[PDB]
Amino acid sequence: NDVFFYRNRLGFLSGENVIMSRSASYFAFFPKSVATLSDADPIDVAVSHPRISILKYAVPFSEQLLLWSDEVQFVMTSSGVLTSKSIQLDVGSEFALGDTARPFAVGRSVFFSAPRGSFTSIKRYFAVADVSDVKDADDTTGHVLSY
Amino acid sequence: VEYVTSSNPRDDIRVVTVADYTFVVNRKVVVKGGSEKSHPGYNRKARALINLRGGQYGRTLKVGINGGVKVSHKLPAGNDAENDPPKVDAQAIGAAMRDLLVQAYPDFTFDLGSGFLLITAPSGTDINSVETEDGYANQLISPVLDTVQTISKLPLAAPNGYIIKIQGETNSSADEYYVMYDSNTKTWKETVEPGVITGFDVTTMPHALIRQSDGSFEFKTLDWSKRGSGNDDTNPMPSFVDATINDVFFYRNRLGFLSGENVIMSRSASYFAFFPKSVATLSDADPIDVAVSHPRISILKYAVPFSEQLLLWSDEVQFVMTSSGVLTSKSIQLDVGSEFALGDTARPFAVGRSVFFSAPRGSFTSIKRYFAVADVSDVKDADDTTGHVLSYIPNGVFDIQGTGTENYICVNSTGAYNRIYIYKFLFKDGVQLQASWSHWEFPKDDKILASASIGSTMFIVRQHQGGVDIEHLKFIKEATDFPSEPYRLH
Amino acid sequence: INLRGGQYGRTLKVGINGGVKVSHKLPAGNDAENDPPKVDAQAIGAAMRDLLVQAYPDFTFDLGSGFLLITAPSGTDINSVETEDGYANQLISPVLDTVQTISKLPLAAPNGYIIKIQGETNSSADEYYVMYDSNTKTWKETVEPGV
Repeated sequence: NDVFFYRNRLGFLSGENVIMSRSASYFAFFPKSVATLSDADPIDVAVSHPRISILKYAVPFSEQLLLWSDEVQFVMTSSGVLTSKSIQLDVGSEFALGDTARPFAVGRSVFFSAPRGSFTSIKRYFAVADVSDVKDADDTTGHVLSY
Repeated sequence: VEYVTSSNPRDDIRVVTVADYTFVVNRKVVVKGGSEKSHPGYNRKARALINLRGGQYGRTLKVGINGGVKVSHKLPAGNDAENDPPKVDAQAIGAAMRDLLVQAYPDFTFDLGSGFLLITAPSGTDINSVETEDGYANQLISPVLDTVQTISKLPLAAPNGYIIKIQGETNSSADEYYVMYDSNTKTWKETVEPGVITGFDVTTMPHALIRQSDGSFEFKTLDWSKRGSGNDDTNPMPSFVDATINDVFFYRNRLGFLSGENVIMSRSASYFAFFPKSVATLSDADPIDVAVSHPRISILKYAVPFSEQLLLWSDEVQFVMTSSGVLTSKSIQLDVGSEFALGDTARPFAVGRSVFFSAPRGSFTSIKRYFAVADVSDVKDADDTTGHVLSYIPNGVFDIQGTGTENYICVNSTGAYNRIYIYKFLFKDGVQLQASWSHWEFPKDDKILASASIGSTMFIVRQHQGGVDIEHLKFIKEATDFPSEPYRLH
Repeated sequence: INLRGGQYGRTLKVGINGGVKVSHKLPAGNDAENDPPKVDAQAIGAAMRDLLVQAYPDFTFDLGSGFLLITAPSGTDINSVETEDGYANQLISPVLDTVQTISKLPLAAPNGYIIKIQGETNSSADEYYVMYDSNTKTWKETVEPGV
């Protein structure tokens, strides 16, 4: 579904799995040897939620990486050096969106669409100031609800 | 269909869809163990082995069984030059010992192998001890029955299918494991102690529902793993053996179950294995099992992910789960977060950054909202939404639905089967701007069985006197349902 | 079949697939002009080849520099080889496709031979495959055939 770049590693998206290649080298998805385990090996994990989701877009924002689905939004992080044993994915928000237009980024905000009954709405994705690690969404077409 | 037979299908059956399966759980059946054993027909007190390794000159050897009489055999000197060297070979020594031992004990059975001598016990008799004598420091003839101290003491060869136990060094800290021998490749491999139960009773464990290509459905069971390790005390059975399961969740690439006051997770990257690979060496991909208790007494019932955390809820206490580094079986922590009370008849619903749950009272129910305070770090509060209206919703709530594009919540109940209560809200910059309570109404003698929403549509199932009907309800604007209408008829 | 060393007053026996077993007896040390030349490994290998030729007329035998090679005819699979020696398996030892540890590797082999190393029981490791080079007399990791 998509291609992205992160931590000097190429990656793909498919189903509910995140796949990353080896370090430095970009066109290799197989470990060098089985006898000895190294710290530069391909990574493969899985994520699932009861609402059922399929990953469709990858967006970098605010010194982090975000993976978006049609009902849930995930956050990727790690504890120390990023290896196959220390990668974490978790849930951050539960908004709704559509899958026909790529999100656009300007300044410190992200704009995305959200279809409705017979019209469309445009929302803005920002970060609350006083508080840390709190993402919020706001609606810009509040007054003009049928345009 | 026998796993799904009950009397109250509303508080017994649960449905969860994780991975690529649809799980069905009936929280009334009690799990039971299997009825299959380990290696069939392998007596541990019937055979013995004596190693053969080299020889010397002018030595004497003696062998005794069960503290009985001892035979004797003397090696020659080196005075001769053409007969002494051939007599020191191990095979000749073994043959001579067999010939001597045959007469002494006329009840056993002796056989010669490729560097070993085999002794067979007759019928109902158990070999308990063997004593041997040699001139050197036990480096010519040494007996072994079922146990060795280290790996280096293993015999050179043995008949196929032999089993030996390794105790290990005294100073070091380790475990006990069992090893079997192969004849074709002449190697050793880890196995399981004989006389141990391995498996679960499949027909008392969560089933699954799958869809084929033609559109039909099927109901089947699941294939769990089996034991591949030592004995009971080293590798005990999991906790959920004589209890009931309540919920199924997913976290950190590991499947999880809930039962009693215990949390159980499987191995990494494997969703159907609850047993470690080996006892000889530890690893960081082994199943986890812990326990939690509070003086107020509680039973875990629901698991809810929220705000990059996982929360476990009971009827009086709420817990928070975290870890210090890489999540292992020795680095998991559980703590106490809140003290609010709640009921156990409707699953909590999550919209935006809030969670809605019910809480019964004297004669009427109440609805609360679970959010997070902004300025403060990691504090959770609960606010009551039905504050001004306190005598509105009757008792018997059994469903909570909603939608995140129209900002409303639907609540059913058992007091009235022809009403739907609706709550409307709107948030902006962290301050609420609207809160209204009202309800709809249908004809008198009717029952509303279900009402769920997908997008901007509501599906309704109604049971009137004639039968059962299914209907739609849209939210269009400047439009008509059918093409040829003057306007939207109500 | 490995060839290494020799002694006095020892007997050797070899069998294939649980068939008949040949025998050969080493001389004693009473003489002092013919005994030493009859303990060399190469002479033992030649004698064993000569004895084995008559026993099994279908198989093919060849003598190498420190090893003896057995070739199966057409559609026949070698499944077991048994040997006998006076000492603790330090004169003649058979190997087919598997060795417990690295130190059990044969001294030499024909070019292109592949051997599988299982590993120690107590240790935690993985299974890998190794190949042999005649020109440099070394060993290198490779890939299992038929994949």
